[PDB]
Amino acid sequence: YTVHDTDGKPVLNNAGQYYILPAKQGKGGGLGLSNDDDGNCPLTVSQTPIDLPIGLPVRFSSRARISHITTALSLNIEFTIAPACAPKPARWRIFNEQSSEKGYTPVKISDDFSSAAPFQIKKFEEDYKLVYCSKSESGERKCVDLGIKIDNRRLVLKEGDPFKVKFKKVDE
Amino acid sequence: YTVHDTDGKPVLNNAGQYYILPAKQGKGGGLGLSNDDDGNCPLTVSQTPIDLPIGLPVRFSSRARISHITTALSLNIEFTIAPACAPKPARWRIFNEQSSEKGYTPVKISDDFSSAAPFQIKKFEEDYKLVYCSKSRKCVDLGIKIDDEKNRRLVLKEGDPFKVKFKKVDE
Repeated sequence: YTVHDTDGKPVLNNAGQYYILPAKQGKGGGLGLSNDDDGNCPLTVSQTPIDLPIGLPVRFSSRARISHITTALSLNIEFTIAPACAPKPARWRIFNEQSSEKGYTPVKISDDFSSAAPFQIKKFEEDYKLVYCSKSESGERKCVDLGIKIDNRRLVLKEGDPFKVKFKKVDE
Repeated sequence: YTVHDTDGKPVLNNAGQYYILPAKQGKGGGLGLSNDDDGNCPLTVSQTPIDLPIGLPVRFSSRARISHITTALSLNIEFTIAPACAPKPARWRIFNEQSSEKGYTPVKISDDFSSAAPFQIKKFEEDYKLVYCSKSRKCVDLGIKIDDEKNRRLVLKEGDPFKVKFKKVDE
């Protein structure tokens, strides 16, 4: 499946800017950055509060020799607008020393740069979900749904409970 | 010995692209870049903490312009894809400092010129290792040191070479 934005247009590969918005009416807005145990810089991918429903734009990047993204691609995801304190690129990652169990680890931004592209977009009813695919210390490949932890509500690995998302195009 | 990739085919000299992968799985992914005291840009050659059989693509280049990489060749190694902030070329070279507390001598990327090609690939068990040969020349195994921190940095580590294999990037 080609991933479509809220205007029905294919989502670009390695170009343009998109908000990741909740697909369902809930207690927060689009994904942004907050400071969750990060020190001097907000590095944690989090829902914005409902009074500021727009977070930060992202760019989706795949090795795939195509101009648009499908639900088949391995992706990296980076915020295209980020605080000046933050690493470049502001690339999404999880911090877990190849743990066999990966759930409720928050998605953070990091410098770490490779062609390993652990995120994928999957269909979820009328809209989409995000998943994170990797192997553990045990060798097993798992793709785990990304969901919301309520505790700015954090984007975390959450196998039973995907955060339903849609994609709003900012710019090309 | 000619160096062979994961398919069994000789590694190309001066052409083609490879991932440098751990021969052992479960201990992180292929070699790419991380920020180890590098400021705003990941400059330090490190295993990706994502356990996937993928790294950042590397090109092997030697002044001797034969078709294949052997264990006798003096080599430059550079990442062919790097972050926007990285030096171009993203050429691998040994950093001239050990961190005061963390210690070890990491491989970093730099656009610095060298008269000498410092790397070699040598056989190691059933697969291979990377060694760094520094002209004042003496060759030292490159191994992985995990910091606190959990960056899996490629560093000088004579006893303890990081066993690697080479996956061709067309696939």
